[PDB]
Amino acid sequence: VLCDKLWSCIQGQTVSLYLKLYTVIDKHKNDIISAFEE
Amino acid sequence: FIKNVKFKEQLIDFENHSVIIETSMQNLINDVETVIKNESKIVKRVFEEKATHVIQLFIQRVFAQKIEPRFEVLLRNSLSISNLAYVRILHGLFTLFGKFTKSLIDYFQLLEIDDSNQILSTTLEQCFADLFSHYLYDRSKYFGIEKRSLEAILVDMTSKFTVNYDKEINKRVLLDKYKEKLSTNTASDIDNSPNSPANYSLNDVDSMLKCVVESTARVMELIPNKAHLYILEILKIMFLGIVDSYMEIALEVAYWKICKVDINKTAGVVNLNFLKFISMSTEILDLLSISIKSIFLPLLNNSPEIKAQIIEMTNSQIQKMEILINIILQETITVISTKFSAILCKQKKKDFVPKSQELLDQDTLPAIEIVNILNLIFEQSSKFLKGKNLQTFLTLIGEELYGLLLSHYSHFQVNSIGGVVVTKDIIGYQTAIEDWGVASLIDKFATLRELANLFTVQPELLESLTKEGHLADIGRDIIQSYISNREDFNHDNFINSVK
Amino acid sequence: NWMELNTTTGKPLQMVQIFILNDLVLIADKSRDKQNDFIVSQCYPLKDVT
Amino acid sequence: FNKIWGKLLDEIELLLVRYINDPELISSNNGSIKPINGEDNSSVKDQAFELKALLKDIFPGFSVSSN
Repeated sequence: VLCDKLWSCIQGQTVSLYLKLYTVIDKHKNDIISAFEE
Repeated sequence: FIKNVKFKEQLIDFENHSVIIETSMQNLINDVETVIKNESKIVKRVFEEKATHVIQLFIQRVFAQKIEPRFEVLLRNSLSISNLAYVRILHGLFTLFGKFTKSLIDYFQLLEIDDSNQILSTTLEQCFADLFSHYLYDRSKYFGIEKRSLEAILVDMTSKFTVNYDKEINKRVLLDKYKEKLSTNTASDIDNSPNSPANYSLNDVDSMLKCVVESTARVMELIPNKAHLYILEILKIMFLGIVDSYMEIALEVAYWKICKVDINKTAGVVNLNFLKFISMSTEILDLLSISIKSIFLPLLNNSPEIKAQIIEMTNSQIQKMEILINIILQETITVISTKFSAILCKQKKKDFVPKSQELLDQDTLPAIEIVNILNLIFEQSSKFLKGKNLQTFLTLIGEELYGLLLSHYSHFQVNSIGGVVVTKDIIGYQTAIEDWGVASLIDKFATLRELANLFTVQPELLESLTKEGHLADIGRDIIQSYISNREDFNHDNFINSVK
Repeated sequence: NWMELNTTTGKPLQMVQIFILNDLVLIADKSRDKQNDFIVSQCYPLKDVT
Repeated sequence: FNKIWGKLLDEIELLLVRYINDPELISSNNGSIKPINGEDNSSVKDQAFELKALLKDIFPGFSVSSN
């Protein structure tokens, strides 16, 4: 209903959190975000 | 293929461009400059056409050799340190591209061909514009992400400036979520001075003016003629940082000092808050007003939307921030007004409801609460605080002390010799409110002094002493009944005068 | 050939041919107007040119 | 649109030319807009920030602020 914009999106883009945070990892090691993201 | 050596950073201070490193490609730019003069003389001899291919394909081989490899490597390393690092060092980096470009202008003058002195020169400047175009002005990378890292350094070095004043001296509601959310629609710290913030002490405004006017100058002179838009963008980000984060955060610092608003018998946390808001006025309002005025006079180029930065950005922060501070000087005026009014009239039933019609003519809680409330209120800071609001602090806070004289001194409800205790305690406050730091009370509390000699209407001193000059601060039919403000009115037939 | 200056900042502006006629001025940016037919005419009359 | 806000343009531009027919032959050719308070180098802008530091001691800075 609303998590599809919010959190079912996040349940459809779960790995895309760290994958989208990797977008700053070529432009301008990876433990404390990609292992223990809470 | 450098690996981003120290240091990296040592450059994020509240100043101009700073420490390491060179460039080290200005090494390579000088090497391409004397290599440029070398192949300039050589190919000047050994060719037929001149710009072809020296300016044509060997300037192309210059930037294709250097500015492709070494300068995008320099963007990779300088950006690989940080953003505002490579924003300021992008201003310095491309400023060095203008340096060596100007060395190709004088080195262009070492050449002597007119179509080469035409846009074949500006082909080298156009490949300089291509090195510009890899981090092009057409995107929000070169300006809006420069404004974003400028917001990183702006909120960083400016929001966390006045550190314990911005965060925190309150919750912070601090009458900005309380009074301005009600009227325009109390102990919070104790007790010294305007001590970073206000403002802080104009040095944070010199810090935010230093770095923010610094990078504002950097993207100003650096970027193209599309400048007044971003000048209104980052200048409105100074309307964030100064007209909102220092008129309503670092002067919500000062309104956490005006979180001692409504300070009735609470004039100790407004004994250090007169100088705090008074120096928000002085440093923040004077320094930010004249500095934003004359600095804005340079900043406006020729536009009439620049007047929308004059009126709606700047002058509506003088009218809007005038609605911020003077309404918090209206409720701070209610803090000192409720202070002297409530606290100075808070004497008990032997002074402020005295029936002592033939005795008790001395000093009491009118003098102790008038000199304590007011002379601990405004003769702590506000006597030496605002000269930035000189006739307003002194003449208007003392004019409300005259209003407080109408609440404490001309409203001291004592009888026919207790009125003489107002003529030694509220006339003992009339000169004392005129020394209490809110000190305009030498004429209207002196009107309460002659009314105090009128409020002592006994059966031998009721008619003409009440009929004196400023003893018409007692009532028109309540001259003889000047102690009708008391328990007993005027001792057996108060009202034999109006007929 | 007066390569003009941005008068406020003191930086350079674009270049301009200075065409001082008998009684009118043509401070014309001929860039990239390589003519000298319809170049950028910062123009006025000389009788009130200051 | 350049009638629908063409005429909304011009009927505005006359309307203020109504309100600046003030009783002087008002002649309406200044353009200054002052708030409540009345280079040619790289670091001269920093000298303008420090000129505001010269304004930071100027004058008091005194004004009126009451309500």
